[PDB]
Amino acid sequence: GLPVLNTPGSNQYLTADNYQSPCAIPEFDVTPPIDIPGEVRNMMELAEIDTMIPLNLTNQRKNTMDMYRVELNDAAHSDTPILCFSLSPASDPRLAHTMLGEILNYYTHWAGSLKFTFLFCGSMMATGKLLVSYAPPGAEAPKSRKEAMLGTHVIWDIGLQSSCTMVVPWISNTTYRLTINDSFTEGGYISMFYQTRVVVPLSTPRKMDILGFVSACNDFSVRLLRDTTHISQEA
Amino acid sequence: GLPVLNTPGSNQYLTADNYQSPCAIPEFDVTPPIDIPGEVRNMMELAEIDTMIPLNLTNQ
Amino acid sequence: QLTLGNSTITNSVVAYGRWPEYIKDSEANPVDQPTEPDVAACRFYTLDTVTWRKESRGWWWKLPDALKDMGLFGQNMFYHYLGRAGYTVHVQCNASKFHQGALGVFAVPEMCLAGDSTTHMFTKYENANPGEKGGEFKGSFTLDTNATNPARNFCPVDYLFGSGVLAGNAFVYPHQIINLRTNNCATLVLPYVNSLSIDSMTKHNNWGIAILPLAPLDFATTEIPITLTIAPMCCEFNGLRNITVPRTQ
Amino acid sequence: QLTLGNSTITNSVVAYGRWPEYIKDSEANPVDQPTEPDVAACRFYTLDTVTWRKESRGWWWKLPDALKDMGLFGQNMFYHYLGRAGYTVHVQCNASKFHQGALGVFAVPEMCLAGDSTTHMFTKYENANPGEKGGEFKGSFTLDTNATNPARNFCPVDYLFGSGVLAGNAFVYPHQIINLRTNNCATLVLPYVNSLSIDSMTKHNNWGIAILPLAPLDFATTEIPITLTIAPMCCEFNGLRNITVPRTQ
Amino acid sequence: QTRHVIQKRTRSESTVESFFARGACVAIIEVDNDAPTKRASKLFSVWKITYKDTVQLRRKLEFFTYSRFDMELTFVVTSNYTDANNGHALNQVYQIMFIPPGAPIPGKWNDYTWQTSSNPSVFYTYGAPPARISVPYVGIANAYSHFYDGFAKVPLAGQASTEGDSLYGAASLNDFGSLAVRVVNDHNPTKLTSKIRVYMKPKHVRVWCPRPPRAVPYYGPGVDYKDGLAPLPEKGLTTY
Amino acid sequence: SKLFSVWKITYKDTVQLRRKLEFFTYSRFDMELTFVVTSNYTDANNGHALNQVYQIMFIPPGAPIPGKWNDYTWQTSSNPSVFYTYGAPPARISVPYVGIANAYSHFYDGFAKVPLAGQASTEGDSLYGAASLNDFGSLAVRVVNDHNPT
Ligand SMILES: CCCCCCCCCCCCC/C=C/[C@H](O)[C@H](N)CO
Ligand SMILES: CCCCCCCCCCCCC/C=C/[C@H](O)[C@H](N)CO
Repeated sequence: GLPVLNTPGSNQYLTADNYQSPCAIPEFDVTPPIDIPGEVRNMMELAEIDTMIPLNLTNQRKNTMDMYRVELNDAAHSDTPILCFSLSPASDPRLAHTMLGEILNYYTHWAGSLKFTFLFCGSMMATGKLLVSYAPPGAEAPKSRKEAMLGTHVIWDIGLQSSCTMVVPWISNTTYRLTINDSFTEGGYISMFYQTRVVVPLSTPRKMDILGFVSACNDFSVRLLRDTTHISQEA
Repeated sequence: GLPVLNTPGSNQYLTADNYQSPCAIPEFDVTPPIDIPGEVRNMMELAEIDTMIPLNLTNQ
Repeated sequence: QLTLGNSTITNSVVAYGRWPEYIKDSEANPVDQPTEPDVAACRFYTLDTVTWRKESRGWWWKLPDALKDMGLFGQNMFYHYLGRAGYTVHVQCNASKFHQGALGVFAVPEMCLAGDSTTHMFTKYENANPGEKGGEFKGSFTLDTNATNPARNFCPVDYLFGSGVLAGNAFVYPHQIINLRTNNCATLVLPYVNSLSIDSMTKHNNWGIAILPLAPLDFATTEIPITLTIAPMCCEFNGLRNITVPRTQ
Repeated sequence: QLTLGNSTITNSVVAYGRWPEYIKDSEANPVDQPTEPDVAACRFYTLDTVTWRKESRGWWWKLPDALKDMGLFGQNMFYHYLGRAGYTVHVQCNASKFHQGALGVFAVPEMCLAGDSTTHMFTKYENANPGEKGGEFKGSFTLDTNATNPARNFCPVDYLFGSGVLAGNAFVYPHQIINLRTNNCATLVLPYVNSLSIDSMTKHNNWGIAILPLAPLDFATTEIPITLTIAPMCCEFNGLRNITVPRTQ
Repeated sequence: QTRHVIQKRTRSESTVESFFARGACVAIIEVDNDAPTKRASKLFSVWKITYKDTVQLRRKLEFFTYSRFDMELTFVVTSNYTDANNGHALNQVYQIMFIPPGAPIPGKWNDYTWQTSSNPSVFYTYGAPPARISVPYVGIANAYSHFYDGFAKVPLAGQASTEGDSLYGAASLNDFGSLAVRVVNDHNPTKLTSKIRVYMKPKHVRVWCPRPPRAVPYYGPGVDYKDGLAPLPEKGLTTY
Repeated sequence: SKLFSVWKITYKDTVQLRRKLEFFTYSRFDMELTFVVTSNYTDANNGHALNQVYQIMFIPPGAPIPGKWNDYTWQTSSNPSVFYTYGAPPARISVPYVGIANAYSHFYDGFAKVPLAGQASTEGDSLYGAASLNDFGSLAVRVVNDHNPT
C-alpha cells in the first residue's frame, strides 16, 4: 500500500471537527426546500432585534411582568437616578436574559455598539424631559445627574417622542469584552435621571411606566462559541 | 479504501514534529495585529545587543 | 384604508417582510385543483370584543382556529382536507388622551402553549382550539390536581409567554405595540408560515396571536374594549369531501 | 534644543526606532471622537528631584503614573476611561570633571516589579502607583513578615532589576548611559508600547523608568541631584465621564 | 461625536452553521453483554431518535421554529467489567442498527431482525475511534418542525372520549425511527456493561422564524413547565 | 478518587516554556495542544479494566464548570471536546490566536481594578499584574467509562 504515517490526533473524536463520513442512507431523494418566511443566516440577526429589559428586578417584581416596567411619577425634580445598570450585556442580570444576553451567553467574546431604546407609556397629556447617560468605566458610577451628564448622554422629551434611542458606542481598551462579569473588560454604566420632571394636568394618572429595550448594532460581533449557564439538566 | 501501509514512526508523538491538526475553534474571527514597536524575528537579534558582563565574581 | 372583499378598515407590520402569496407551481404538493374562494372568504371578520382592565394579564387566539366559524371561510376550512391562508390582523383599542397603557401584539408561528398538568402534552383538542373567544394568560402557574376529571387545558403564564420563555423576548416575533398615548390600532400582515406548502387547518394552527399588557391600563378615576378584526388572505383549499365536524366541549 | 508646547530643553535614544505616533484609523478600537489636548498636555513636566549618593541603589518611576498629577495631562488622564501617550524622558545629572560615576537609564515596557511578601502579586494599588516620587531599588530582598498589617509594597532588588532578572541584561531594554566624565543628560523617546491601541491609564502603566548606578558616585572629598523631565507625546484620550478619584495611601 | 474606524471584525463564528457546528450528546444508550438468563442485563437497547432527551442542543435548536440540515452521528462506546471474580472478556463488537419507522423492532438480542438486510447497521469494534455516519435531510416536510401547534388527529362529533384523542404538539413530522444497539459477541463468564453515547451535529443548517430561548427548565417533549419558574434574580432598580 | 479534574489553561505551571516565552513582553501565535495520556492500575486484587475513553472538554470563560463527573455539562453541545481512546496516539488540536487584545501580554504592569476614594479596603483590591488578558478558560478531564471493580 501507499506508505503512510499516522500523526498525533489520529483516532480522536473532536466534537468541533469537520470531516467527511459515510452516508447511512445513500441515494435518498431529499424533500426540496420551500421559501419559508423569516429565514435566519446569523445569530447576530437575533441579537439586533430589540427585546424588553427586565429593568425592575425587585423582590416583589422579579419573575413577573412588573419587572419590565419602571415607574415614573410627577413629583418635584431631583437629581437621583430613575434606574441604573452596568454595561455587561451577558452577565448583568437585567441584560443577561434579554435576547441579546441569551445569544451572548453562548459566546465568550463580544464587541460592538448597543442600542438602548426607552418607551414612555404614560398618558398623552404627560410631559417631561429625561436624561439617559452612558458613563465609560474607571470612575465612580454616576450617583446623580451632575456626574451622569459628564458622560455620553441624550435628552429625551417624552412629550415630543414616546420613544428615545441611545446608542452606547463601542469604547473598550480590549478589542473584545468577556461575556462574564470582569473588571478588566467592564463596560461602564447606564443611568436615567429626570431632566426637568414629569408634568401632568389634572384628571391624569400621576404615575406611569417606561419600558426598556436593548439590541445590538450592525457593528456587533461575538466569538468563541461556548455552552451557556442558562440551561441545565438534573439527573 | 485506498491501499495504505503504515510505516515505522506511525502513532508516535515527536515534540519537534510539524503536522496539521484539527482546529478546536473553527471560524474564529482572530483579532488582527497592530504595529507594536520592537518586534523580534530572530533570537540572534537579542544576542547582538550589548549586555553588561559580571566580570568580578568574587565572594564579596 | 385597507379593503378586502366587501370589508373595509380605516403602525403596520409585514411579518418577516413577506406578503402573503399563493402556492407557486414549483412548491405545490397536492395535485388536485385548489379552491380559491377569494373575496367570499378573504375578508375581514370581527371577533368578539374582549375587555382590557387594570388586572388583565393578556389574551391569545389561534389562527385559523379563531376564524373556524366565520362564514364561508369556516365552511371552506371544514369542507377541505387541506387549507392555506395568510392573515391581516387588526387590533383596535382606543382610549382618551387621559388614559395610559400599552399592549404588545405578537404574531407567533407555531404558538405552542404549556399545559396545566404533570402529564406532558395533555391539553385536549377542545381546549387547544377555543375558537373566536380565544384564551387568556395567567399571572402564575396553577397545576391541575384533579385526577378524576382533569381540566386538560393550557396554563399560559404571561411573563413566560405561555411557553416557558421570557415575555420580554417575545419581540423577536413579528409584533406591534399599541401605546395608548400614540396609537389606537395595530396591523400585522402574516404570510402563511409552515414547514409545508399547505396543511390541515383543523389539525394545525399556523399562527398564534398574543396580546399582553406591557404597561397596565390606568385612568385618573376603568376598562376599555379590544377588538380583533382578521382577514384571511391568499386562501387556498384542497381535498374536498364531506364536512368535518370537530368534537366540541 | 527640544521644544514641546510651551516647554523647551537645551545621547538621544528612540526606543525600538519608533517615534511616538497617533492611532491610525486602521488600528482604532474605540469609536468615540478622541480628545487630543496637544500642547496643553503634551509638554515637559519636571518631577521632584532625587539625590544620588554613594549609597544610592537606584530609582524607579511608572508612566503614566508619574505624571498623574501634572496639570492638564493629569486632568485628561483622570477624566477619560482610555488614554494613550508616548513620552520624552530627559534625565538631568551634572557634576564636575572631578566627579565620577555612571547611571543606566532604562525604559522598560510593562515594568512589573517583585513584591515583598510570600503572597503572590500582593502589592496594592497605592504602592504600585507612587506618582512622581517614584520608588527606589534595594540592595537585598527583605521579606515582609508583618501578618496583621502587611506593607504590600514592592521589594525591587537592584541586581535582579527588581523583577528577578540580572541587571546586566537590562540593556536589552531601550536605555542610555549617563557617564559623568562624558555626558550630563539622557534623552529617551518612548513610543506607546502595549498589546492594545489604547488602554486605561489609571489601571495600566505602559512604561517603567529605572535608573541604576552602574558605577557608584565618587568625589575626591558627596551627593548630586538627578532631575527627570518627562513630556507626554501624541496624547489621545477616549471615554469622557466624571473624574476618576483613585484611593490613596 | 465618533471617529473613523476601519472595522475588521466579522460574524463568521455566529453564522447558523457555526452556531450548530458541534457534536452534542443526545443520548446515552446502556447495553449489557451477559448470559441471557440473568434477567437483569439488557442484552439490547432501543432508543427512539430525538434531540429532546438532553437540553443543550434542544435549547439551541429551539432558538428557531423550523430547521433543515443534514445530520452527523458520532457514537462513543465505553465499557467496563461489573465484577472481578468471573474471568475476563475478549474485545466486544457492537451492532447499532437504524430501524426506520415501520421496520420490525428487535424483540431479542439475537432475533432475525439483526440480519439488517435493509436497515443500515454500523458494526463498531471496541477501542476503535468512535463510529460515525451521516444522514441527509430526511424530513417528510420541507423542514423539520421544532414546534407543532396542532394535533395528529381531529376528534369528530359522535366519537367517544377515547377516540380522536392525540397528544398536543405531537406529529409524525419528527418520527425518525430508532436505534437498536446490541453486543454481537456471545457472553463471557463475567458480565460487561457498555454505554453508547450518541452525539449529533447538524450540518448545512438553515433555520426559520427565530423564537425566544427556553428560560425555565424543560419538562417533557413539549413546551410544558412545572418547576424553576423564577429564573430572574433579585437586583435593585438603581443598583449598578 | 477525583473522577474529573479542571485545569485552568496557562503556561505558568511549568518553567521551561514560561522562561522562553518571557524572553519577550508581547507574543502572538496559534497554539497546538498535544495530550499524552497514561494510565495504571492502583491495586492487583480487584480484577481488570476495559480500555478507557477520556473526555477533554474546553470550557471557555463563562461556560458552566462541571460539578460532577457525569453532570449535564459534559454534553458539550457548544464546548469543544476531544474524546481520546487509550492506546491511541496522543490527541492533538490547534487553536488560532484567541487573545482579546492584539497580542498576548506576558507582563501586565497594572491592575484589573482601580480602587476609588471612599471605597472600603476590601473593595477595589485586585492582584498586581492580573488581567483578563490571559483568561483562556479551562480544560475539564474525565474518564467516560463507568468504573471497573478496580
Ligand atoms: C447504521 C445505522 C445508524 C445510523 C443511521 C441513523 C439514522 C438517523 C436517521 C434519522 C434522522 C434524524 C435527524 C434529526 C432529528 C431531529 O429531531 C430533527 N432534525 C429536529 O430538527
Ligand atoms: C477539544 C477541547 C480542548 C482543545 C481546546 C483547547 C482550548 C485552548 C484555548 C485557549 C488558548 C490558550 C493559548 C495560550 C495561552 C497562553 O497563556 C498565551 N498564549 C501566553 O502568551
